[PDB]
Amino acid sequence: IIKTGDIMFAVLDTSVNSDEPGPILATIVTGKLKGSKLIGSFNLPSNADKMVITFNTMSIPGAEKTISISAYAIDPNTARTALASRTNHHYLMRYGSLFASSFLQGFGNAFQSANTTSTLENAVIGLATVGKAWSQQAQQLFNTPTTVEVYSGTGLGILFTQDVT
Amino acid sequence: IIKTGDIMFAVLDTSVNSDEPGPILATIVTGKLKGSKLIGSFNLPSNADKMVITFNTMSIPGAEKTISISAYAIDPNTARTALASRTNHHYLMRYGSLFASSFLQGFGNAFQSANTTSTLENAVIGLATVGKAWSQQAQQLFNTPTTVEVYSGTGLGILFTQDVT
Amino acid sequence: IIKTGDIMFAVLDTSVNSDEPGPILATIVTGKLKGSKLIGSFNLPSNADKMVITFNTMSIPGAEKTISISAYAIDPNTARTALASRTNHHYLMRYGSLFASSFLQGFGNAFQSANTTSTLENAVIGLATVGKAWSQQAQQLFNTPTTVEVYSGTGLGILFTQDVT
Amino acid sequence: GDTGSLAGLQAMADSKYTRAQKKQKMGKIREMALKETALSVGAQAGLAWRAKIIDEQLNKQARNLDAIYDFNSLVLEHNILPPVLLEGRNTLNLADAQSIRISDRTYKVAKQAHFITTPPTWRQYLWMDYVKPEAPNVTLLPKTKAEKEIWCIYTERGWKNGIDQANTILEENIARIKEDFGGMILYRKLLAMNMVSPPYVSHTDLGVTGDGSEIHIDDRVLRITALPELNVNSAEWRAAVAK
Repeated sequence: IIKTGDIMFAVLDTSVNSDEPGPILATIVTGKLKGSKLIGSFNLPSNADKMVITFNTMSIPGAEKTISISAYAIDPNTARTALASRTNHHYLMRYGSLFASSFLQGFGNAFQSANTTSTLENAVIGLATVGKAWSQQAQQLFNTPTTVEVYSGTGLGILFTQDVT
Repeated sequence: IIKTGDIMFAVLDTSVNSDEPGPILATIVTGKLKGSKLIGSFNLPSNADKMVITFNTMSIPGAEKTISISAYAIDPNTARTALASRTNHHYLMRYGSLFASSFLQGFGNAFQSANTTSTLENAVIGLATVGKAWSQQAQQLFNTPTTVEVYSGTGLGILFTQDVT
Repeated sequence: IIKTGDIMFAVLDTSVNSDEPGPILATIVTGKLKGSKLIGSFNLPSNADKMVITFNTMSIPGAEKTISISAYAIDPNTARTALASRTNHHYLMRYGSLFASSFLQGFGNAFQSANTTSTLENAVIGLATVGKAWSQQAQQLFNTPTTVEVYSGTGLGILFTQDVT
Repeated sequence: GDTGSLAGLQAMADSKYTRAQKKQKMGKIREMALKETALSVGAQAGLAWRAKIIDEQLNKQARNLDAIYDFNSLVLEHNILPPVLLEGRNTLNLADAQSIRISDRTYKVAKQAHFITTPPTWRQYLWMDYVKPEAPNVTLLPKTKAEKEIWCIYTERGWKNGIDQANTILEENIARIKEDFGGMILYRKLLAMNMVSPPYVSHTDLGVTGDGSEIHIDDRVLRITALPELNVNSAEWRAAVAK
């Protein structure tokens, strides 16, 4: 009997990035069930403020059984739901690419417009024509957000949801 | 036997931001039921002037039972419903980003227009073209509201709704 | 037996802002019902000149009974249904934001147009472009009403609606 | 406080206690989590350390235990463990109202005599098991020196508790082996007192036996037929004297 909503611990040792869903394994380290292994998955948040783990398929050694008590993760020694990782993965890359494409287009067109009032003409040429295609392609690729990624050496806490036997 | 609408106190130890829904637990430590822990979830409010915890699934130790009192939260030592956290999280960053994108657009266009009446031209170039894309993207991402977050070291007060055996 | 529409009194102890609906409790401290309590909710009016309490679920102590006399609340010693709170919460903030965004738009456009008849041009730049986006955002956010909030240490009077046993 | 009740009530009439209780509420809410884990690790460490120390002491002083506990002297001529006897003096029972049943002395056969191969030793009664744990895991780490100090003292109290439990188990085993030794020596003394029948055991001997493939040269089958028991005829009881 495990009560409805109590506390347990596990260790995460195999890392993954939050890109493709799949099975992920942890090992329960203390309490009633010893040597137990739990495979589950994750979810993708649209916002980069936290990251949590969907753990569903439990296995207890000794007896060859597979119960499916589902539980989630909390961050150890902070007792929060966030993941300790980086959230600035892909900001400045697309920022600099888009702004460079824009500044290229602006250089060519405005230094073309400043002609009335050969090398600088070729500068106008290159900037005026490589600004636009890179601008529309940067607006195309600007939509991919910053990813989060778990570590291969961090424990985790597991809070129960239902009772089992 | 629980009166229809009485007051209790519980121990909350795990924190969560208002970004991803999930089960959360507290622990009633006084009163008739001792050692009992209670899982439930939260709500996402339209205005962040309050934040409450939806608590529905109670477990009392001793017996293998899971009764179904749905219970809500009040801030202890306030006798109010407000959440003791920050609400100014994501105003100023998007404000400044929008204003900077605007100011870039304005710099390029007005100092391009005032030419008749190379480095300053390149300044006009850069701000003239990187203002617009950042302006539309800032208007795109400007709509994100300010989240709230409970803490991992403060308990709570719980008012009851229904009766249990 | 309670007459059809008499007056009783109770003491209200838990406060809430008029932001999200929720259960609220009061305790009848006089009359025949001693130690009895009452939970319910409130209302959100179109104009905030009053605030009433939708009080429906009545509990009598000792016995496990839950009668359903549903009744409302009036302000003490005014014999009216208003709330003792502040109603000027969110007028001047959006007023000042809208007026500043407008004045920015006006400064940029009119001091741009008055150029015919560098730093002053940069002032024209900044106000000319940060006026417009903040102006449409202020017209977007101008619609949020001024809320009320009940208090946690003031009693209440309850006029009855139906008879009970 | 409530001991100086009127002073405490007049202090609570001020709102300074109301602004002071809001932090001690959070303190007692966060207080109870560390104590159980500190008590658990202290209990395991103190129990293991005390058990190792006391087994070291037992291994040091093993010789005189063998000197005092001569089970081999207690066996009989057919290698049979003597049965266990218990005695009691001045018995009474107020079982209910209108009823008192008293008696002078009582004797009870605890465990019946049986055959044996080797005499039991004290090591089957007094050696404590020892599995040293070397796996410390922390639920919530101490951050403040106050919580570190209460974690330390609760670990120390768990160490003391494990010490007490080890002493309790040792004392119960001491009482158990002393009970068995007293029962055997009381059987011998009561047999000398001529109150208990000796065991009676017959023998059946057969010579060569088996088929053409298996032979046994001489086999003897020994079987106890009359178990020891107490007697009811009082006249056959020789008492004692001393000088």
